[PDB]
Amino acid sequence: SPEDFVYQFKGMCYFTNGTERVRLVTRYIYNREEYARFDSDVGVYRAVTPLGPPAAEYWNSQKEVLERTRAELDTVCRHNYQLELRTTLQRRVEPTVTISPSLLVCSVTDFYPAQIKVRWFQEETTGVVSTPLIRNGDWTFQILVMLEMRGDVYTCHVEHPSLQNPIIVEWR
Amino acid sequence: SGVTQTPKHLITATGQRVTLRCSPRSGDLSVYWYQQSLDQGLQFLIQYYNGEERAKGNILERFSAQQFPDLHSELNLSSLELGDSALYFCASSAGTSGEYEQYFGPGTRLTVTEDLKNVFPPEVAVFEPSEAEISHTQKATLVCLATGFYPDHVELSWWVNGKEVHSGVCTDPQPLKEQPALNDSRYALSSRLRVSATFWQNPRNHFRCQVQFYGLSENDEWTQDRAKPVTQIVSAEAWGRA
Amino acid sequence: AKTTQPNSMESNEEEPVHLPCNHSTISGTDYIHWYRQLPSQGPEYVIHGLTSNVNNRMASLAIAEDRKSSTLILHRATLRDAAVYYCILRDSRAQKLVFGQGTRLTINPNIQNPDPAVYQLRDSKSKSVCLFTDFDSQTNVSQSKDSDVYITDKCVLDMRSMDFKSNSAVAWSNKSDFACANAFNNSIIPEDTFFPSP
Amino acid sequence: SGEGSFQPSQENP
Amino acid sequence: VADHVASYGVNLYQSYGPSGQYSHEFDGDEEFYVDLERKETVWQLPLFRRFRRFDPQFALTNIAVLKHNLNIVIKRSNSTAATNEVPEVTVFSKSPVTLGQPNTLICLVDNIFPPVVNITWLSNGHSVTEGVSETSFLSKSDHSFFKISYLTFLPSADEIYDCKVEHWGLDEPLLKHWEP
Ligand SMILES: *[C@@H]1O[C@H](CO[C@@H]2O[C@@H](C)[C@@H](O)[C@@H](O)[C@@H]2O)[C@@H](O[C@@H]2O[C@H](CO)[C@@H](O[C@H]3O[C@H](CO)[C@@H](O[C@H]4O[C@H](CO)[C@@H](O)[C@H](O)[C@@H]4O)[C@H](O)[C@@H]3O)[C@H](O)[C@H]2NC(C)=O)[C@H](O[C@@H]2O[C@@H](C)[C@@H](O)[C@@H](O)[C@@H]2O)[C@H]1NC(C)=O
Ligand SMILES: *[C@@H]1O[C@H](CO)[C@@H](O)[C@H](O)[C@H]1NC(C)=O
Repeated sequence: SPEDFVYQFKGMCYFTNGTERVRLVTRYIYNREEYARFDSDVGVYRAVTPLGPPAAEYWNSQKEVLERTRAELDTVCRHNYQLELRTTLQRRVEPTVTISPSLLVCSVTDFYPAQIKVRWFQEETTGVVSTPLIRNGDWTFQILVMLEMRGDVYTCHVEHPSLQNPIIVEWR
Repeated sequence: SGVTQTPKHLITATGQRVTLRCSPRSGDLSVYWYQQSLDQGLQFLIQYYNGEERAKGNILERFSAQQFPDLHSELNLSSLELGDSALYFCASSAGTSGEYEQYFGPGTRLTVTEDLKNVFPPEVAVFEPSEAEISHTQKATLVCLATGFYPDHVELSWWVNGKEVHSGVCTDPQPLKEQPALNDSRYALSSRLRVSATFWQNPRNHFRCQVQFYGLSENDEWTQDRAKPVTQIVSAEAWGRA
Repeated sequence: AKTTQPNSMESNEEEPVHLPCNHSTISGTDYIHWYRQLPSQGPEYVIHGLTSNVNNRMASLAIAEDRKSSTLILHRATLRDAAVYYCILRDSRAQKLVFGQGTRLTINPNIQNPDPAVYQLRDSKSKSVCLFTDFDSQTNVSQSKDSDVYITDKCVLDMRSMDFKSNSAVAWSNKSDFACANAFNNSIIPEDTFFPSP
Repeated sequence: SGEGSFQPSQENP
Repeated sequence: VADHVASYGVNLYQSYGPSGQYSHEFDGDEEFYVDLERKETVWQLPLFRRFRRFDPQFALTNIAVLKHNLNIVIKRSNSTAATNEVPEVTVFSKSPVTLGQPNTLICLVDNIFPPVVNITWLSNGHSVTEGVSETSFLSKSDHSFFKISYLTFLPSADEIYDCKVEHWGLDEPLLKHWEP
């Protein structure tokens, strides 16, 4: 096996309740261990491994470095959220819903955002096996729900923010 | 500031190649080059960080730079044109991160000429204080005059009793043109030294105006009958008068 | 130009100066940098900021609420603070400094007891020099219209040991028609200017 | 309106 | 714990090559990456390409700092090499598979460390290159990576597919099969 030395720097933003709560966490990682970090709630660089003190102490002693990182809540986090509000947060992709026998599985594919509610109803039934929410990686999600199960018609109800009214798909 | 630059002055002919050296502050990883011309002002040329190029300005193909392992930098200006006559400033910062301020060197003053036969050392003269000034103010102003020099690469200093002085001294911000209409015109520069009348009236006091001229070097060619206008000190002195 | 500043600013020594700057096209990632350049010196960093009031050992920086303008505050500018002040927009992640025209700040010395006069000085060895001195900051020295007559701009010296400052301009010529009485004729010199009899 | 990004702090050399 | 999590961004630099990666993530998905050799920003959505802009110089400046930082910490940690992890491979379809209708096969390659992997597709044992796309090394909370490879195809009873994954953590190249 070849020798490898990996370095990672992750500048992460955490948003809660629109623009009300904003928090940033910068992570400096050697191989897989995060030796030093900066949490906006703490306000100063903190060593999180005995490999971190020479880095954390040096960055905190430099006022220009400390102030730039503190300001990164505005120059990065708050700045980019406004760019997300006009793009990503307005992305609404209607799901494709098709019922196929396998047991009748309700295939809910290619939707964004993650917020989805799928229920089988005839009245609503209890005793359904639903797979976890699958990330396709192409900015779309998929979820499959199976039920135990003459003349009666089975309806799959799907709720998503992209639709004003739910998509009703029957199986006679 | 901490940043050093060599040479301080340069006098070159059109078409020649020249190399400018710079040493950043001890610990500084990022190095920068700027050009200060009369026509374009302060212009960014290039940035180096840990030996590699990070940012480029409106730098010509004739211009090229490098950051060496000891983090020192060199700026090479080839096929020199009269328009290349400018101040070349070096700068350095702790790193490339945008919060880091830049520390600038003293700069290299480059004058590009069509012929190095245009280079002339100055003539220095000391004008003794006015008896009417001494009578009216009880102060004595000595005036120094450096004339007929090209390029305007001069450092004027006053020396009293073998000691360089700064108090009561004031020199023109820049040399003026003796022939403003003419290209490669020789320059003139003046300076004042003001002392008390009693100090000037002591005949044991010695006053010397020193003009350091930056001209041709041992690497510059010379084929003319007149003395080679080399980097030299031209002085004028005067004694206290009772 | 990304920033707009007044071309020139005049102020008295040991007095505060408020240097204004407009930058309406600023972005949320841009910093406001202030640099300066003293005569015959390399540029020097003053201060930088993002929002509101920023302070350091050298100056204060007041950035407007909309961030479209800012002010550099030099709390007590001295004769040594006479320089060109550049207001520069730079991205918080960039290093390249884009210098505009800037503001040329002139600091006026305090001439406690003005005594304007034009004196004649004789050479130590063997031209002749005329010295215009002890005039106040109100007096401005004009350039010569005569090609063979050379007149310098005003310059201020400080005799530290006597707590005394004075202004001075020098005029010289090779012409026989040149005399100290007519040397500064193109200049608006004071009425009370003393002209000694040679 | 250009994207904002975090800057890694330089290790002491 | 938040409503939205973003990485602006994931900065990666390793000694093997040497090689690096710059990307921005939002709610677990890749917005864009910067092609370090082309010095170009590549957005992962048409909406992003039309509305959003990122200067690649900032990505390249960041990798230059990471290179400096890595060489300092290598000397500090007495030259501690990366531990090779065993990756987890999951193969599935994007939409319900129907004979004749075009579909896409997703190959989730989770727990990648070091971020050096060869993800290829094999149709009936023979290699395929046409209609193959891949994501960048997407970050995880445990500072490991995951990559997702795609294969656009036409489902039939004649074609069988395999996702071939080569990694240092594996002794033999791993192969996850799929059948319509
Ligand atoms: C979610 O955020 C909103 C903020 O508004 C928006 O939220 C979403 C929808 C996005 O659009 C964002 O971009 C927006 O920001 C919260 O609502 C806000 O709640 C605060 C509660 O503090 C309230 O603040 C004022 O309350 C007091 C005056 O009315 C005042 O309290 C005291 O303050 C000092 C001490 O610091 C004291 O000395 C004084 O004497 C004073 O009594 C306080 O300082 C604030 O002025 C906001 O008015 C309110 N704004 C709006 C538009 O609603 C929301 O909070 C929740 O909802 C409100 C209505 C309250 O019920 C509150 O108690 C709830 O927490 C956030 N929700 C959650 C779940 O966090
Ligand atoms: C990828 O394939 C090449 C083929 O030459 C090989 O050299 C390299 O080591 C492979 N990478 C891994 C991680 O197996």
